[PDB]
Amino acid sequence: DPMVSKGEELFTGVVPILVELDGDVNGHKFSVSGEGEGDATYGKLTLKFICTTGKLPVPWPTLVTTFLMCFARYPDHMKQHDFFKSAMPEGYVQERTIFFKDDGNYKTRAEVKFEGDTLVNRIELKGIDFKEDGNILGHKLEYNYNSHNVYIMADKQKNGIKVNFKIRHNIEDGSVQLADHYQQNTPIGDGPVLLPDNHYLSYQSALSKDPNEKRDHMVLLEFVTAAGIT
Repeated sequence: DPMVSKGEELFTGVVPILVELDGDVNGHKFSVSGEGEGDATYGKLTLKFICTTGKLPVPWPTLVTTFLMCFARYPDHMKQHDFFKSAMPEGYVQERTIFFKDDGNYKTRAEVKFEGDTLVNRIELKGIDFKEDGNILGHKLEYNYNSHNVYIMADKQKNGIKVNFKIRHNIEDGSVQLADHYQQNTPIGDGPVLLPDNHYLSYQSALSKDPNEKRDHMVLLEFVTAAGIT
């Protein structure tokens, strides 16, 4: 299928990635840069993020979902359902509202596209209605991350997809902070795209620190695999 080819020929080996985020949460301004690489053959992402404006005013875990679904591993039998690659290289817009239970919300707009050989994710994030001293602005979330299925459905009237899912962030006292994700993606270009059957992406995420890094930062290792169409 020459449409599948086109995505194949783009994601076949290791692809360098760049991520840029401008954020404002309750007027706490910050910028983040990230660099790394993805290998969609294995559903594998390796990234390192740096707060270039000093201290990050929110917990690193709360930004993981914001900081590359085109790197998912789609099994051979599911290749007709891979919206994200099909949009490349012109790319897609990924927009979310993230509702933190009993706290504020993030609203994010990203453009994910190639710039030459490099796969770029440029994001603007606005946070509003956060509690000063809540779990987010009060830095009460553990530096870890749970595995999670993400359910994708076609958004046929918009030539894109809708994605809906819950993330539970471990709080230091042993409880959990719900972050309810609402997501829409739409191609940037005017060309055709693969609109998928309902399926899900399986995520695992591991957060660590670079021992030689003095700046505020996050090392993220992610594996992502499409499933749910046998």
